[PDB]
Amino acid sequence: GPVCAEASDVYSPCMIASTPPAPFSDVTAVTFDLINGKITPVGDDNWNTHIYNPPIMNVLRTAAWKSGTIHVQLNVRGAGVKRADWDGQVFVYLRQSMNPESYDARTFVISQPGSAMLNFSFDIIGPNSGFEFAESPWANQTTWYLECVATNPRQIQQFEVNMRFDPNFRVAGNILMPPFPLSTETPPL
Amino acid sequence: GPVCAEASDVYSPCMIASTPPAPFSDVTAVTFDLINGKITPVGDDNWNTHIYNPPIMNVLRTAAWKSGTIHVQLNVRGAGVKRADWDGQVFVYLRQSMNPESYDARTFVISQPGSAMLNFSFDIIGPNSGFEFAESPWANQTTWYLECVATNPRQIQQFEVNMRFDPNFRVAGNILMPPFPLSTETPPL
Amino acid sequence: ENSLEIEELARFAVDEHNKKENALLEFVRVVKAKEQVVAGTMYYLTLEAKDGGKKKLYEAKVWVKPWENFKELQEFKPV
Amino acid sequence: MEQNLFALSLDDTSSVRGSLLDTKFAQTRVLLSKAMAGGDVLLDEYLYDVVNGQDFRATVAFLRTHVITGKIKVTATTNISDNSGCCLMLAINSGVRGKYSTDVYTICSQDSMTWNPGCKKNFSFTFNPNPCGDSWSAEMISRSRVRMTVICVSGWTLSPTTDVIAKLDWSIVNEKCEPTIYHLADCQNWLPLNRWMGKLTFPQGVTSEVRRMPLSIGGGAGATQAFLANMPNSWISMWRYFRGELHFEVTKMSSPYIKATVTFLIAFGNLSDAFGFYESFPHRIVQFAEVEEKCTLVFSQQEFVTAWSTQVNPRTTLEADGCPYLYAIIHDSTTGTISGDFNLGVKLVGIKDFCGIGSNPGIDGSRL
Amino acid sequence: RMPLSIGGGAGATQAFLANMPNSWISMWRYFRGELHFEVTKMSSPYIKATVTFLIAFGNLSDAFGFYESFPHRIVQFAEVEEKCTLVFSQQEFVTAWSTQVNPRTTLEADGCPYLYAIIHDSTTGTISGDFNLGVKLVGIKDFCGIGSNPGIDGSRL
Amino acid sequence: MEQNLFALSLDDTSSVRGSLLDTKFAQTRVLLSKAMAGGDVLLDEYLYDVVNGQDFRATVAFLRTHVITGKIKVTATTNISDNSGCCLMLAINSGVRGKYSTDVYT
Repeated sequence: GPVCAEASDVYSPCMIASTPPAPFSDVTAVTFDLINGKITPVGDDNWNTHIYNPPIMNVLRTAAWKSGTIHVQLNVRGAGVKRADWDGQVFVYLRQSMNPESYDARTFVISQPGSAMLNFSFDIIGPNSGFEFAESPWANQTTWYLECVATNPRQIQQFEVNMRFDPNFRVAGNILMPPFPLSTETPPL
Repeated sequence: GPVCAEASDVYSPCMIASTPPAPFSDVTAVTFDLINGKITPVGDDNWNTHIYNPPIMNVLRTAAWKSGTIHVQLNVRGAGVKRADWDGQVFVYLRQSMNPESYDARTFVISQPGSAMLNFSFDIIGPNSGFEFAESPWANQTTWYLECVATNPRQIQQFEVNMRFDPNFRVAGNILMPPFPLSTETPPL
Repeated sequence: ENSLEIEELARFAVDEHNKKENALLEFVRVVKAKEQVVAGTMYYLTLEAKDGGKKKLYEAKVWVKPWENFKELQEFKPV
Repeated sequence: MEQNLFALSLDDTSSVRGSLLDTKFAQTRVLLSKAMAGGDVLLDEYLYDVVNGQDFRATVAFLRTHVITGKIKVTATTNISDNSGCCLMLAINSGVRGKYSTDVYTICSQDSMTWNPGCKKNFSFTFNPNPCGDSWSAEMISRSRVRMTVICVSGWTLSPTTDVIAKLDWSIVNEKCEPTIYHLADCQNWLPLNRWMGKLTFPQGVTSEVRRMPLSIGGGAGATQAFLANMPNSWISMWRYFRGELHFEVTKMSSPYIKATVTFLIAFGNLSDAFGFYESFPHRIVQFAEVEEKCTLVFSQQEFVTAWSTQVNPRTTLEADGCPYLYAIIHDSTTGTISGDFNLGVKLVGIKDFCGIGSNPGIDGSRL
Repeated sequence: RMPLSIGGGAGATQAFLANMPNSWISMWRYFRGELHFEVTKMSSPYIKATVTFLIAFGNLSDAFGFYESFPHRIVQFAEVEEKCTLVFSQQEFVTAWSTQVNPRTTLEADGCPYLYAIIHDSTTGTISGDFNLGVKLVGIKDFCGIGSNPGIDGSRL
Repeated sequence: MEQNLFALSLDDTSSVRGSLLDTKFAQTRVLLSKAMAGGDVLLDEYLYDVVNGQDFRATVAFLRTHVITGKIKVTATTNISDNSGCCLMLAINSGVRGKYSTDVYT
């Protein structure tokens, strides 16, 4: 900055996770299963989570075998907190598995006050002619999780994971999913 | 910024170094031997260091002769310190050798509050048909160190060195290493 | 060894053991089966059964005369 | 005499092959209840659990052959008197997630046969259980959790005297396993879908029966405060607008005794019922014989001016909805000596010369 | 059983050992190829045994008596012969499999292939002593490495 | 799609054939005692009772094929150190009568 680059593309919002309400001050985290569309908060912290249903998410949930790059944009709001009093940071971690033994594939570290953005990507690639069935016992294939940590949940209000397929993306096969409930984005007045 | 570029690749975390606990306020430093995977803190400062065992690190430790570019991502956390009270800075220095006579190959200088990231790269290149045996007396070959300085260790909690081979990377030959202990990343709740 | 026949014989083992010894083992599956031609066929089975909801392995010996409806549990024991 | 055992042909990695007798690997016994309803799971098990407790010629070859380059043929030898009829649908899906929907809509995508026992004595169809490669194995499909599902989409129009059974015969034929891979090219020559456009009930009588099925297919099919999803239907909703030659496959689900003649046409939602001039539009008449059960409507590029939207807002009425519908109109009247509705199942097989425009942000809902 | 998820070293105490080439193959996530083993006799010629080798998955128990349904290779050694090369072509593997697996996965739920070594008859001899036999994966022909391993940290499966 | 089921190849009266893997139909386990004598029956069963409790590639083909024009190969993979040796004899006879002699001669 101060002059920006140029964002261009259509990224659809998949998964929001609002942070637990007052007086909960302790450090906390959440995990977005990027492929299977699930949001498991750590411990017994009452995060307020929603999974929306844009076409990207419906494909990622129903498609069995997947291949190629998906671009993510993690947005962070944002409580109305005086800039000089801000001490909140956000550590994120891409992971293959959610087991203790597995390592991170990427770490990011953000301490921008109020709000932040974080574009990254990663290639789903798998054994079966370049395709990956997420979490299949076959070949011990695994997903991609996105562990995210709010060091100060009083100041960080919510995470938000937007996604987009690169044009190289390819799926095959169907999974029988249950009926998806109609959760809608409550836009801010 | 405010709109970011786009991180893409798989960087595996190699070496963490947490900073000495209270009341230790003085300026301090640490050195990551990037190739041989060792973490020597300066003086008698009790830093809390760990070397993890992703495939990159195991190759760098066992491979004798190496050639080509490795990309590093140095992440810095990050104590919960009010942004207007932050005075901590981070000087880093690539070096060939750790002797007083040798000069730096690169210096970076960061004073971003809370947290920071720093991507750079460097090419391992050596005498023996472009290959470098790290720290061999032959041809007085040398490693690459990464000296890092926390001016305020109360505010800087920890360093973290992630790494990735460029596709041009090449090794040859084996070294008999001792058994690597199983240290695992303690992920933050 | 036809796996369908062996599955039925393994269930018969657990059922006969339950009748004979007043037990309530819950059949899970066959692990191993040996057929040995004799006067009829003798079967040596290795199988999983739940005791108190706890999976355990058992050996069973089952004698069949295929020309009659004769099936006889000769022995049944944990391995 | 002695021989060198290392050099024998015991590492034979051939696929399973031969006649249909020597490639059969399982038979399965489905029970059809005397009084079964629509949307009724008859069988639902993993495709590998089919082969448990089996002793056919290729059963052990199937389990132990590491690679199989041939497809799986399944044939179903179920029959019933012409008097009655129903509609069964067998269908293979690459996996599951807990508490799943078994509505015909959800299932049909991917690989399926649909047949009416009343008309067709038997029905066979081949498929590849690994949809993104030339090969597969028994160990692949056991651990991948490939799921076979038989469903009754329309009940018996006249119930039989007793319960019925459908014998499925699982074999391995020797066709090449070709993969079906969806991708994000804007222009594609053939985008298969197998999208269940809907079951059309027409009651017996005299009234103007008209049924609209919207061609804004994307964004799933409805439920309670919920919606269902195939993959291919979710895939087409990646794009905002689209067009192409649409290849429907309309199928009889009632018995041959319930007779009716059906006009199909493309047209827009504003047209009311009791508008008596549907045959001004270009249309296609569909009479079924006793024996015929299946008929393919195609609608060329001349039926559509522009592309239309993949999804529409749920609250748009028929009055203000500018995407095309597929009308299905009774040309005469639904008749028969026996009581029962004239059921009819439409299935968008695929879009030829598909052209997908733009990039859908998405809508969230289903019907229009 | 010897697992073909070879990557991430071999075990020790709370530790693991590493070659370079084995650490190198674990750079990739999934892989495949013609595997060229080199099985060697380590006991004397007097201890005699016949050994079937085959690729198969972990679920198969011991006391499952139909291993020769799978494609396999028999290995008898003469007095003078000491070394024999098993090759397993591309038709033995459907897809690629993972280089590393989590240590806590049991044999029941582990979808990578193993290399079984099964005694075809019985271990015999006039003199006492075990029938030792050393298997060494020499190399992978037509190697195809997929993806990019974040890593796992452990060894055996 | 439908097909005429009467005209399929389900009345295939081929013999069993293929590689040695796909024609294997049973394996048998004979126990040789540490101290065995001469004139000592190790195994003695009907040739059809060999195939009971078996699950090899040609086991079901063998039982169900009405005619087999091929011979039966049997191979015996038993070994022992050159130091020792014995003499086994496997042998097939078209039938029996009660309380039979199992002398090598017979």
